[PDB]
Amino acid sequence: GIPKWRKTHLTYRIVNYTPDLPKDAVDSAVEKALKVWEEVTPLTFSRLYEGEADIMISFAVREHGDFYPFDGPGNVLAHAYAPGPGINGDAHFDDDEQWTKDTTGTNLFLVAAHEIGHSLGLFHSANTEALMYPLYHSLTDLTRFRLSQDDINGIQSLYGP
Ligand SMILES: N#Cc1ccc(-c2ccc(OCCC(=O)NO)cc2)cc1
Ligand SMILES: [Ca+2]
Ligand SMILES: [Ca+2]
Ligand SMILES: [Zn+2]
Ligand SMILES: [Zn+2]
Repeated sequence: GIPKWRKTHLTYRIVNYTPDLPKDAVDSAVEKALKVWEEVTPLTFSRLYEGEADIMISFAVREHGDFYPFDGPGNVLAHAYAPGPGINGDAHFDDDEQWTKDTTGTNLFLVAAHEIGHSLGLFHSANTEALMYPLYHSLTDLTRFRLSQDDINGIQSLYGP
């Protein structure tokens, strides 16, 4: 049990969107990913807009010169930060892509959950069922979407024993 600077309560701000799908696809994705860890660990969060919350989810168009420029439908889908004094819980999404919620391309629901897991304080796992797997695993079977002992131990180290 050792979370972000020992803080149990984290705030998140939506500063990203999707040019292809409705706002429910992006806003609810951030919250579902954010609360997917709430449904697994006793973490407390709040969604606001002030200026900059603990976790800042922003969009990144082709002018993405902070790590990698736009690649289009390329494997590079997004990047996030976590153990930092400023970049604490901050991520970016490739706006120039097909963001879907039904694995029809770039599943932002799955990617966001993976990015939120990162920002919360986790890296990459090894199990194929793990939400933090370092390789694209777009599965049409959304009924099998779950957490596994692999990623579980990771989030457990953050907010658990
Ligand atoms: N169940 C399940 C499950 C579902 C999806 C993934 C999945 C998809 C794309 C990814 O792309 C973003 C690149 C990255 O690693 N960023 O930090 C990484 C992970 C894994 C497991
Ligand atoms: Ca891409
Ligand atoms: Ca931040
Ligand atoms: Zn970036
Ligand atoms: Zn990752």
